[PDB]
Amino acid sequence: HMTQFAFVFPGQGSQTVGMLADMAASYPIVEETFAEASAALGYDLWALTQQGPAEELNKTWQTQPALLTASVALYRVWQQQGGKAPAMMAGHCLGEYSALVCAGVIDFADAVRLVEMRGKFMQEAVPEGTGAMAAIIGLDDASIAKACEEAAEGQVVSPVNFNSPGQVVIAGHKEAVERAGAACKAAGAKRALPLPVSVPSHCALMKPAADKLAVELAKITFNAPTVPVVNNVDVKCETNGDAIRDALVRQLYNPVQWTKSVEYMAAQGVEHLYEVGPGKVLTGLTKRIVDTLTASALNEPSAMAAALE
Amino acid sequence: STIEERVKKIIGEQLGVKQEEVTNNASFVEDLGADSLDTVELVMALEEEFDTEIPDEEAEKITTVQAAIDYIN
Ligand SMILES: *CC(=O)NCCNC(=O)CCNC(=O)[C@H](O)C(C)(C)COP(*)(=O)O
Repeated sequence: HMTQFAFVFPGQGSQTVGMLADMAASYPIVEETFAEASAALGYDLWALTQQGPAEELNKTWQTQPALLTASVALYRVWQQQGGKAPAMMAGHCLGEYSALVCAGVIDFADAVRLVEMRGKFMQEAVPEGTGAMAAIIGLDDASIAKACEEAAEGQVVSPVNFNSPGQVVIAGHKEAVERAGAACKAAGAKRALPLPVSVPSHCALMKPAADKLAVELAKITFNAPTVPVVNNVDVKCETNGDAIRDALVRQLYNPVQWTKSVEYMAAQGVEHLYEVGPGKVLTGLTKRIVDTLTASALNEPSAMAAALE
Repeated sequence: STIEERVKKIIGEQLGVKQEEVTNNASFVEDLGADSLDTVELVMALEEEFDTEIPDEEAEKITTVQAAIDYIN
């Protein structure tokens, strides 16, 4: 009972061809979890994650169930080997769905179908090749908002993810994103890095997609969470079904408050964040938000073993 | 200043960290707080000081202070 920890769940952009291959080879429950997802989706999700190509893995209505299933499989490895539940959970963007499954709010197969539809609604609202997301590194929030306002030119572009001090993600129309990134660099930003996502999440272009998502979420049972989950849009731990549904709807077209979410967990006494998903994106953010927090990833078998001991 | 001391200083400079925290077993991400952009810059800065050109197949293996020390030898 010594060190309090949370589980954090990554979102779109963290997928890679071949992710979780070592974990699956050690733990049969990984591929059993993908077989459940695959039955709900009508195709073999494990093969897509392992063979690709990256062009297919990067299409958002396939990206989202792939990442969700990867995170749920890692949580099932943890629990199967006797790991205890975390003190709280927070999911980054699509990761909020993975946290809600692991907390017992949404049934796993329901969630798999739900995030496939969410990707389809998002792609419908902003078609393939027309939107973009970019990570602006090392520039104050006043300047980025000014760069975005001046670069719109009748299009949409705005800051959507407050990921850390010194990292804000912007999103909107592809050409608007390029003009805003150039102006950010011209204003003193260290980098304007394009991200491997096929839709611009959390910007106003997603508002019609959120209207359709509200109707789909109404058709799904929500249970009371067994572990507190901090949501992205309000930085709140909701328990009622209607509150959680509304926060998912609003997440699609409002900013993700990841900095404030990690501050809140630390203020509740969390000392270590484990990243439950592929890649190390959330781990790389943690110390820039709260210098006294530590973080690590649970996507390799050796890391899993060391954390369980 | 030997190779190991020069590798340790650069890591401390790049990552903004006190020399006592740059221990031989620290990893850049989980212990010294680097992200994936900081590690690419750290590898570049190592190529600068030691006039080597690290092929990015084995730059991706340089994840700890000791891995960098051992590569520069
Ligand atoms: C949740 C969401 O909106 N996902 C799509 C947008 N991507 C992000 O918000 C995260 C962007 N930041 C990163 O991907 C990494 O921090 C960097 C900048 C690419 C460095 O990567 P490295 O630590 O692996």
